[PDB]
Amino acid sequence: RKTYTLTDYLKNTYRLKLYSLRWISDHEYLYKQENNILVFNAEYGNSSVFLENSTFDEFGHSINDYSISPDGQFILLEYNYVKQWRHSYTASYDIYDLNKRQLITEERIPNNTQWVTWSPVGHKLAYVWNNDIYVKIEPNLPSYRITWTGKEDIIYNGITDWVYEEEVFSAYSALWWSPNGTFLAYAQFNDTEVPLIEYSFYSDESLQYPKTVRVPYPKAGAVNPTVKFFVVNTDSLSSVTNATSIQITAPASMLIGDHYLCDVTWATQERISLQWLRRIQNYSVMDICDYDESSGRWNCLVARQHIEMSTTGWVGRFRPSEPHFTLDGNSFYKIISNEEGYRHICYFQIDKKDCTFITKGTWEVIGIEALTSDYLYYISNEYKGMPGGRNLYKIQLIDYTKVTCLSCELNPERCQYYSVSFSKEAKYYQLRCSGPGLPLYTLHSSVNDKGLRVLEDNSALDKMLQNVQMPSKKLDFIILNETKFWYQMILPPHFDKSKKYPLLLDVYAGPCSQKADTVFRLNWATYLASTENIIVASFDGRGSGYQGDKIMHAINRRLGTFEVEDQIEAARQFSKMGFVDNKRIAIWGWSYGGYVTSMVLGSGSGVFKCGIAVAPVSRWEYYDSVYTERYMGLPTPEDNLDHYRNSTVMSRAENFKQVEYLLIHGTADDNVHFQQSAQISKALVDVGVDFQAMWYTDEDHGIASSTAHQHIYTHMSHFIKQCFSLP
Amino acid sequence: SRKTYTLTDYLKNTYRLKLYSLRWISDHEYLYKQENNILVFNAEYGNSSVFLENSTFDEFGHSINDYSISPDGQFILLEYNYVKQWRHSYTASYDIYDLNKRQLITEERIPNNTQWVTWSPVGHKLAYVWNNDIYVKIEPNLPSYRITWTGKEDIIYNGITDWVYEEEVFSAYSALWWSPNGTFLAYAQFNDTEVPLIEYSFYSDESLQYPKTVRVPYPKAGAVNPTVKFFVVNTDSLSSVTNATSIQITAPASMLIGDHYLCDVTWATQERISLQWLRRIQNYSVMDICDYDESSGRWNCLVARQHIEMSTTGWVGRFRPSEPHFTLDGNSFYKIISNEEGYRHICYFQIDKKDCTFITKGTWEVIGIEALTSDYLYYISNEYKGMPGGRNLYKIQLIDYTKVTCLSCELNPERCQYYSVSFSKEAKYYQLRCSGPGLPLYTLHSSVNDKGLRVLEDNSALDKMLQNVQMPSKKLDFIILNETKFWYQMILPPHFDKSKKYPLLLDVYAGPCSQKADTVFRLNWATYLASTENIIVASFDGRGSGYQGDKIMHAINRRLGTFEVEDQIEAARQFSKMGFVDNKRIAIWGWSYGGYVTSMVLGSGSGVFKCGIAVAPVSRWEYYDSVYTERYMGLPTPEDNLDHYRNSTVMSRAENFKQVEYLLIHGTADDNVHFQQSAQISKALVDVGVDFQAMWYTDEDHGIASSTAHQHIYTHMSHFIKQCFSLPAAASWS
Ligand SMILES: *[C@@H]1O[C@H](CO)[C@@H](O[C@@H]2O[C@H](CO)[C@@H](O[C@H]3O[C@H](CO[C@H]4O[C@H](CO)[C@@H](O)[C@H](O)[C@@H]4O)[C@@H](O)[C@H](O[C@H]4O[C@H](CO)[C@@H](O)[C@H](O)[C@@H]4O)[C@@H]3O)[C@H](O)[C@H]2NC(C)=O)[C@H](O)[C@H]1NC(C)=O
Ligand SMILES: NC[C@]1(c2cccc(Cl)c2)CC[C@H](N2CCCCC2=O)CC1
Ligand SMILES: NC[C@]1(c2cccc(Cl)c2)CC[C@H](N2CCCCC2=O)CC1
Ligand SMILES: *[C@@H]1O[C@H](CO)[C@@H](O)[C@H](O)[C@H]1NC(C)=O
Ligand SMILES: *[C@@H]1O[C@H](CO)[C@@H](O)[C@H](O)[C@H]1NC(C)=O
Ligand SMILES: *[C@@H]1O[C@H](CO)[C@@H](O)[C@H](O)[C@H]1NC(C)=O
Ligand SMILES: *[C@@H]1O[C@H](CO)[C@@H](O)[C@H](O)[C@H]1NC(C)=O
Ligand SMILES: *[C@@H]1O[C@H](CO)[C@@H](O)[C@H](O)[C@H]1NC(C)=O
Ligand SMILES: *[C@@H]1O[C@H](CO)[C@@H](O)[C@H](O)[C@H]1NC(C)=O
Ligand SMILES: *[C@@H]1O[C@H](CO)[C@@H](O)[C@H](O)[C@H]1NC(C)=O
Ligand SMILES: *[C@@H]1O[C@H](CO)[C@@H](O)[C@H](O)[C@H]1NC(C)=O
Ligand SMILES: *[C@@H]1O[C@H](CO)[C@@H](O)[C@H](O)[C@H]1NC(C)=O
Ligand SMILES: *[C@@H]1O[C@H](CO)[C@@H](O)[C@H](O)[C@H]1NC(C)=O
Ligand SMILES: *[C@@H]1O[C@H](CO)[C@@H](O)[C@H](O)[C@H]1NC(C)=O
Ligand SMILES: *[C@@H]1O[C@H](CO)[C@@H](O)[C@H](O)[C@H]1NC(C)=O
Repeated sequence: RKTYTLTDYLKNTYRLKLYSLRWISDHEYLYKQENNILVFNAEYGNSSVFLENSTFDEFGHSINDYSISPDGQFILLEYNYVKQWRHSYTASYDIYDLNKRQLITEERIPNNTQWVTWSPVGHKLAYVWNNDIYVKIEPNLPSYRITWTGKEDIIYNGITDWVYEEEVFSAYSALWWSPNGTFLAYAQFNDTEVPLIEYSFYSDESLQYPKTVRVPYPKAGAVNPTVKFFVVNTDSLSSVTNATSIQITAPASMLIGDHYLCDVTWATQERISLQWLRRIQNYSVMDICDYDESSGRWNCLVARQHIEMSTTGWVGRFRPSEPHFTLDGNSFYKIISNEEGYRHICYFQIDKKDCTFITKGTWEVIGIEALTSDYLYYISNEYKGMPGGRNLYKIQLIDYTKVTCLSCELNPERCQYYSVSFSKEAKYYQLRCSGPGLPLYTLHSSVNDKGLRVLEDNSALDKMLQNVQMPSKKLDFIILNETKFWYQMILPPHFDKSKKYPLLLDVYAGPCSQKADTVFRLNWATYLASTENIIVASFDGRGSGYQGDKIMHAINRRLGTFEVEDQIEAARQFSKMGFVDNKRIAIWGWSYGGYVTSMVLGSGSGVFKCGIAVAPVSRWEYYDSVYTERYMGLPTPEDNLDHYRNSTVMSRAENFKQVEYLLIHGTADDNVHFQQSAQISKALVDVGVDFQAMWYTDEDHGIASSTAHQHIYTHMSHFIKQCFSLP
Repeated sequence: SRKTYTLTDYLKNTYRLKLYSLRWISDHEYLYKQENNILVFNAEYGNSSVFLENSTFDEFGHSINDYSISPDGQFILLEYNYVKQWRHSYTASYDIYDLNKRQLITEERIPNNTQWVTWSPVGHKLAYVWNNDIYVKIEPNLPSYRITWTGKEDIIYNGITDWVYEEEVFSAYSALWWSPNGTFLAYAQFNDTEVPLIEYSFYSDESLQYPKTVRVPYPKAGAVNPTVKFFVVNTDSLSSVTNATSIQITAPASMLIGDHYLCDVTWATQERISLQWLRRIQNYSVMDICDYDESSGRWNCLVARQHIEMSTTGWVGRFRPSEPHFTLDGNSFYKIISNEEGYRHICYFQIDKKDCTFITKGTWEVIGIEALTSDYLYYISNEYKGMPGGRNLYKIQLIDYTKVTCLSCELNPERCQYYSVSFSKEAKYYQLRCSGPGLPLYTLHSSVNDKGLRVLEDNSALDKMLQNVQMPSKKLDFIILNETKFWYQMILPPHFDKSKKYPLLLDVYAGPCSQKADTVFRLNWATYLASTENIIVASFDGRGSGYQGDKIMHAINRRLGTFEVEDQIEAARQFSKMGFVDNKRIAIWGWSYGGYVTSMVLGSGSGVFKCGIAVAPVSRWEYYDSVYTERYMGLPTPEDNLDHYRNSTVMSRAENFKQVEYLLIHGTADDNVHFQQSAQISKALVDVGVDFQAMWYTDEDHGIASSTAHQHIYTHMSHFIKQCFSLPAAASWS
């Protein structure tokens, strides 16, 4: 048989099939098959054509995406997609009347639109163009301008700035419609005093002079953006007068200093909840605000405030959790770390500070997935005590002891990692199994949790992989100080414990990272194992997530310490296993993992022959405020400046003499600025250490254009193969 | 068997070349720094006296970078806080020490961040540039007279050059020219208002949180150019109560019709200044000869004293029109000019007559006019043994052109085939500086009968050292192509056996008027590769190279990236045909223009070269500066030479790099050949899916010349060449 080759990985030869559906009610979903949109009845599996592919055969633009209005009356068509940062982009939009069969030609959505969204019910539109908000009541009618303060790189109304996009909301959107669309809530960010990161963009060969890209980006300790929050009533908008936006100000506990808006969740038609986080991210407050029908204002009663703090670290995994409100809005369920530091579901009454934990144990809840009148549905890693597995559970709102695992025993050898998609009122759910075996998508009914049918079993891919010498995956743990620390290994085919193999350590090791899991992947590690016979291992030490706060907070204010030492120790335990070749152990990572690779290579352990750092952080003062400060505090003498200075890659330059190093970075990286790698190379040069390097002209943090992606993986394969003496 | 010349020897300067750097102070005395002391030497008898004691340099606290004693010897200017800018420019702090009063001047001090400073040619007047304006000090202790008030960073330059004139026109930061006796101060003013800026990131020390963007007015080929104006101020009529009057000398109408440049300033007498102007299309230039008018206070450049210089086959001059050497009365001058056969020879002109008389001729060229007296003109040429790569001093009777004497040819013919000279203030004495093929030799001579006075430095110390080292040898010879000689040089390993097949590295420049094949003795990276690694390091001078006539030099006019590239490939073919070269192991490397030719050669698909290294290469001519590029390429317009600008890019050759091993190196703060150039090569390589090796150098400029980066690049490059040539490595403890 043949092996899974680099070409197979770079050309996507063996494709993973998915079953991406969009729910449209509590009994029907839409499914895009052969470019045509089908509407499926969930109970009987019968289909009808919703939108036939030929409809737009004369549109004249390639359509990137689509979005049907909740009432199914109109379809929004996305084209001219232009990527900005990780989540952002701009686009052109066209509106089609699905009943009249007419494209909207007057009062259109402008070109270079930043964000657009339908109301949760009906067909109102809200959009952001030139950093201002606009609302369309009817797709054929002129838009009402909501904001007038919009200014590129300065004022953002209803869109996020670089740092909130990346670190807080993981989205460009800063617009939140009320459940029935009466109100439109939005945030406004002000970057006036945020310093700019400047870098050269070379563009096409014809560009005579390079362009300087300038982005407001706050590095650790710098002046941060300010935020304001507003609510406009879209039902009282006028063609003759400018819109009235009511401001909801942050509480006094937050107003005394630098802070962030970290969550927006509507509770009812007249009740909105907001979470605010201090710049020192171990203290947060939730305001529960109500609309006053008689005054037009929004009252956040001090009696409905909920405080959340951490004595051992920061609040939340990456931010405070979102609340899941009951229909009356008088109570909510929220993931909170308990007295033992394990993240569990807490039940709050809006007027009561103390909550009741409805789950418990030495395992964590990952997310609350659906809340109904009788049950709360959640994902957790409780099953077989495996932190790297995922399963759906349901718990009875009137009896916490009434827990049922809905996914645990459906296909236990194939499916140990699930995600779920519930119908509009949770009558049905799609289970998405993603490992250890081939992905499996199934449809279920919540009536009595019974399987309806298999949506996608990846039989086509299984037929293909039967003729390929595929690698296997081992998931196990080592015991350190009477604590379990899990690892995974991508093992070559026909693996023999009596033979010795080179080993590559694939690192992330960031706070709340998890690199040891039950997910099935087709990646670079598949090629290295299948073709090159390299063991590709990953380890979750101190600072990794989903195992409790004693493990996750262990690196609080001390990045570049325990998580680094634990990767070295892991490799020691691996080498001192009879199938590893101690002379050929390598380490690699991208992003935070690039940082840990570099720290490991500069540690003087003598364990690693060689390593690759792709776009690494080198010093924490160069990275953004929101992420860095969460774990490190402020880079001031009064706070944590001493550890900011003690945890640089540069300080370890002399030790790189003991290793072969490949340093890679994209020149247009807006995230981990090229500066970071430019500072590593200069430190290496200053102590006279030889190393290998590669820059990627105009590539960002992803190094993801078709040609650069192919080049980096080809270049890296050569480096590893030469290090491991492979032909 | 003895030890070899190692990379460490090259990087740590283990074997040092001694020099004898002297400064003439009269027609019979020179100054020389020995044991940090300033010694004054009598040229005739070789006796010395101490001018300034080594210890005097320590009564200031700070370290002195350089010094400059005033012509009359009454004062000493002391340079400190030296901060490098471009190739020639820098800023610094200055202190003046009164040699008669034996005290440091502390009042009306030369300001910090001074751009340029110079004494008058006679006496002790000072002229300086601070914040892009000119200032004059009549007496070191007296307040300075502000000459200009228009100075503005990156916009108006008064008496200093902008980036492009410093690099390509004057090879200096200075744009100040004192009259022979210091009565007048002439200066240029450059205006960069509409010149676009090259912007690049500077990272600085690790403590800098946000990188800084460096912005420099830099005109790329075809872009808007700086404008120039020229002025003369009389320093003897300066007033404390009124602003100074600067008289403007305007360019002629033949230049004013379009874009142009000021390309030379040479004083003829106390009251006569000459200027040369060049059109943006550098095949036409005009010399104005301007006299001072006592009846007006102005400078009249009579139309009848103009001198036109043009070229039908290329550009004017080697890199610019030559400088004139005027006779004492200022009524005649001697100037290097290309003749009818295209060989550069000395022409004699009358200031009022258009036709000149060639005083030298032959299939060889004059390199420079070195001194002119009442009876003799002294010059350097490559006439001897018909060797373009050799250099010798000659003298000629101004009264009989056939009466030529070689003053250096036969002093030490096996050791000395490459000379430079330094004449005393009225040419009574001269220092000869021999720089190859043997060890450098410095000797003192008297011009009265060309009598050899004494040996100043024979490098005996270094000879003693190199006797215990297995040194490589140097072969200088030629190949015949189309009945034309093309010279080459080869750094050959010690105990060189012609019966073996050695690997070969081709060390390239190949720029217009380049000369890489010569008789100079060098201690460099090529010495290590030959001595230790047993690699032959060859260099070839093909079409476009200088000092052999215009048929060779102009052959690449409007066609850079053609003949000079093909000729390097052909050279290597002839080298692999020589029998002692291993055809499977031929590499090519080069910096700057040589980086460009390396890249073009590697992308040619010839199959001759296994591997190559391009250090800071030009990749496309539109990315390089106007003055250099346009000289050979014309304008990048459809009407002019855009088609060849597009046809001569490295990027267009990306697919062919599949056949070779490539190392691309570039400094991130290179203000000259912008990192952009290499960033465009790597993107082209990536787009066609070609693998290659790369290395950037954080905050390093075009020289990659800081102690640590210099050591790193040469170490990294040695490893690349050794792996390409299958040569073994050596482990080290740490
Ligand atoms: C998957 O298959 C399902 C079952 O076949 C589909 O559901 C069926 O949909 C149709 C149309 O939406 C419904 O048809 C008519 O229902 C009543 C009569 O109901 C009785 O007969 C049905 C069979 O004809 C049975 O299935 C029922 O159980 C029941 O015994 C009629 O009175 C309706 O008429 C009204 O609407 C029509 C328009 O279609 C007008 O023309 C009439 O004048 C009148 O106003 C419907 O015609 C049927 O009820 C429904 N059955 C069930 C059990 O759901 C389902 O739509 C399909 N899903 C997809 C996505 O394809
Ligand atoms: N910018 C943060 C981060 C990163 C990238 C590059 C370098 C470094 Cl040091 C960090 C890590 C956390 C990520 N994140 C944030 C929201 C919750 C889910 C999640 O996974 C995003 C990418
Ligand atoms: N910028 C011009 C040049 C160069 C550097 C790098 C790349 C390229 Cl393409 C060209 C070549 C000519 C040199 N020069 C100019 C003054 C006269 C004497 C001389 O030797 C200087 C450096
Ligand atoms: C978008 O741009 C195109 C091309 O310039 C133009 O024809 C079109 O009308 C624009 N669309 C809108 C909604 O303005
Ligand atoms: C933005 O903040 C600046 C100060 O950083 C302030 O002057 C300005 O008024 C603010 N703008 C808005 C729209 O709030
Ligand atoms: C709305 O606000 C803008 C900006 O302040 C102003 O130009 C416009 O005239 C206002 N319109 C009305 C009706 O107030
Ligand atoms: C939406 O909610 C608002 C506020 O409670 C209410 O006034 C309105 O009637 C609701 N609309 C619908 C369609 O129920
Ligand atoms: C939050 O962190 C700061 C900085 O370490 C500290 O002063 C404060 O005590 C912390 N809060 C809690 C409740 O631990
Ligand atoms: C284990 O305990 C020892 C002793 O306290 C300590 O040095 C080490 O860092 C601890 N952590 C792990 C995970 O080994
Ligand atoms: C050299 O010696 C002569 C005496 O013959 C003397 O007059 C002269 O000044 C001396 N010069 C120096 C610089 O020592
Ligand atoms: C130059 O700088 C030094 C150090 O800052 C200062 O003491 C001195 O006064 C300056 N000199 C002048 C002439 O301004
Ligand atoms: C510089 O040139 C600009 C035109 O490009 C002109 O407006 C300006 O006055 C000039 N300045 C001087 C001092 O020549
Ligand atoms: C000299 O020129 C400057 C700038 O134009 C002016 O400020 C100053 O008053 C002038 N000096 C005299 C003495 O006229
Ligand atoms: C210097 O030259 C000027 C101009 O010809 C003249 O006026 C002056 O007297 C000369 N001085 C000396 C010392 O020769
Ligand atoms: C100068 O160069 C241009 C462009 O090659 C040419 O057409 C012109 O005839 C030349 N001019 C002179 C003065 O020889």
